[PDB]
Amino acid sequence: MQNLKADPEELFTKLEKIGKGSFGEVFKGIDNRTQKVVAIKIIDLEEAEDEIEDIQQEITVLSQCDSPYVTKYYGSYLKDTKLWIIMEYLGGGSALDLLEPGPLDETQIATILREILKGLDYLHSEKKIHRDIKAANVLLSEHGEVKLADFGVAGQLTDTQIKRNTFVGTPFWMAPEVIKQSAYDSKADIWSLGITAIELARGEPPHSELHPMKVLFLIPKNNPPTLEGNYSKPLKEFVEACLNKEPSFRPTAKELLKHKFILRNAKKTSYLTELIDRYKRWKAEQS
Ligand SMILES: CCN(CC)CCNC(=O)c1c(C)[nH]c(/C=C2\C(=O)Nc3ccc(F)cc32)c1C
Ligand SMILES: [Cl-]
Ligand SMILES: [Cl-]
Repeated sequence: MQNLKADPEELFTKLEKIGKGSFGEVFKGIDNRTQKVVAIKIIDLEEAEDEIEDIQQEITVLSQCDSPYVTKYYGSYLKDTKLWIIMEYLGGGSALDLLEPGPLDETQIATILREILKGLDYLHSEKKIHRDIKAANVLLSEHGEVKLADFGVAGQLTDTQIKRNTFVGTPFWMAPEVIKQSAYDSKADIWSLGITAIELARGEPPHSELHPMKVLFLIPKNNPPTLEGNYSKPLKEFVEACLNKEPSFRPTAKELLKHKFILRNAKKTSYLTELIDRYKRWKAEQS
């Protein structure tokens, strides 16, 4: 909090609400010095209560990241009972949004996975673990650039704490060692990435129609999910590689960036604008 700032409205204009809202609400905004659009997450501190140390964690993590693959951080500003967390505006919405009109093709899947993997590689090299990897936290610019967002439950490894054990994340995407609250590390993100790959290919993660508390016992109990259906062998093998019950048998993000599925199928991020346009057309017609 030592770089906390004040009087945000002298540097930024707050515009309309655009969504939720991990810990608050997100507003569109303007940087009055550049006229670039920004996203402003606003947190009511007097009702914050329980989530206060998660809010603190998010700011800390964001302030420590400097990557094209992680939502850029402008700063946090105190205004009365409100905290403004000002971040990169990403006008293409989330990968989850972009799934709504229908299936992706494997070029789009590989392209999105590649950029997620670059983000994971960065975070894991900084001894950070995202711990909530899913399509909803993968955000895109209007021209298709891809970044990881929402660091409210991110973990930080240090020389004296080489593993985490906190029960956090979203049950469908959680690694088994996380559910068991075993000592875990960045390999937990690699499991979540595997589930996210299935989500991008099928539209939804495994068990998506069950109550989340059910999957809390299903995920450790069952064999790992596999990608079923008519998908290329490398995509299926990519998923299988990620979804190993034994975390040390999962590849690193660096290694997955050299996986045949990624190399054969990933193309320019700018082609993802086709997906953004598909969503805009679809949303405009939606009754
Ligand atoms: C047409 C509207 N759709 C539903 C009705 C899409 C709704 N969603 C939208 O409009 C939307 C857009 C275009 N950006 C954001 C949020 C963020 C953004 O830009 N950078 C961030 C960095 C961090 C973070 F935590 C959130 C954001 C939303 C909710
Ligand atoms: Cl944008
Ligand atoms: Cl098993």
